[PDB]
Amino acid sequence: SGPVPSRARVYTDVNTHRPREYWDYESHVVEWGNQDDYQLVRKLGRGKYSEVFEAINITNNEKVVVKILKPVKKKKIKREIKILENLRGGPNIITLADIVKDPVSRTPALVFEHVNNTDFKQLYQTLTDYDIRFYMYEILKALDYCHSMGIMHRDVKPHNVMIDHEHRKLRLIDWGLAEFYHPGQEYNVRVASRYFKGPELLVDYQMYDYSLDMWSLGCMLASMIFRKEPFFHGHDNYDQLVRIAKVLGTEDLYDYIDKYNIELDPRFNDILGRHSRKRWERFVHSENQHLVSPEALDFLDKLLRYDHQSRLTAREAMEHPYFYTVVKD
Ligand SMILES: OC[C@H]1O[C@@H](n2cnc3c(Br)c(Br)c(Br)c(Br)c32)C[C@@H]1O
Repeated sequence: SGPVPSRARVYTDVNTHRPREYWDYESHVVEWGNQDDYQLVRKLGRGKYSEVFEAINITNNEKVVVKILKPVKKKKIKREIKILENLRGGPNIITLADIVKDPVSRTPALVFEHVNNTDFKQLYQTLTDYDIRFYMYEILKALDYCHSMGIMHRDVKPHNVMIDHEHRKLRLIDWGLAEFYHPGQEYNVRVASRYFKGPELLVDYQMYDYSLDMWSLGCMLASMIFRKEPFFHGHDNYDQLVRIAKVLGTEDLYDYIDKYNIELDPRFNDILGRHSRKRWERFVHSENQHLVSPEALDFLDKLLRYDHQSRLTAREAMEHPYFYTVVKD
């Protein structure tokens, strides 16, 4: 009785074979830099967990981004720091340049390399078929890297992908929701952002893995190739699942929860209905058809599975025919 357990089908045991220091972030000792090295220039915004600023590193006169954290648990901050340090230098992973103590907030301030980003809302409207494939491949490099390093991002979305379109450079940012994957571990389902939440989160299945990120990526791909951002545009977390079910169908949703011996919230009884699985072609029209190909639709179909175990891994995704036309570096 109770939920049937689940494991990642790749990188399952990466952390158990790393030194304890690698994943035991609660024991991490932070190496603090010199707070005087960074001059704040302008506020970029304020999120749930921090205030973000453009700044200058006065030791090299280079632009950097500074995130001054709102007060939060030392283990959560240590988790983000340890993950950033573990992944530093990896393909398309944002570089943590420094960590300093902000004397006003009395909290840590994380210092990142700057990316000359184009607002995704504006950028996505301009992406060609080739660009979408190219940047999707770049995101996959970052995801296969972090997964291979025992880490799931858990907040993949356009806002967390910074793109310098001029230099064709991409960085996956905002690792504050990321976690180490340990087989059999139950995780918080209150992660990711609504439109990018995987079915596992929406049905409260806690034993999830790297494959969560692949659902989120599929949501991004659908928004890009169909020019509809976000693709699954739910009004709340319940409606989010209904919107998904209107596309993937309710019978396969029941197959998913039945496999894992999960029950839907009874509040779905009055809102879920009965829906057939749709063919992806229904979302194609004259305004997005130039971004769609049989390869794109098959790739999307293989990312957006209810069953997290059935989704392409990041490495499998990079083997897909969709990327045959992308020039390899
Ligand atoms: O949000 C205002 C702009 O500044 C960029 N920006 C926002 N949050 C950012 C964060 Br958080 C990081 Br780390 C980096 Br690097 C950049 Br660049 C960020 C995106 C926008 O182009």
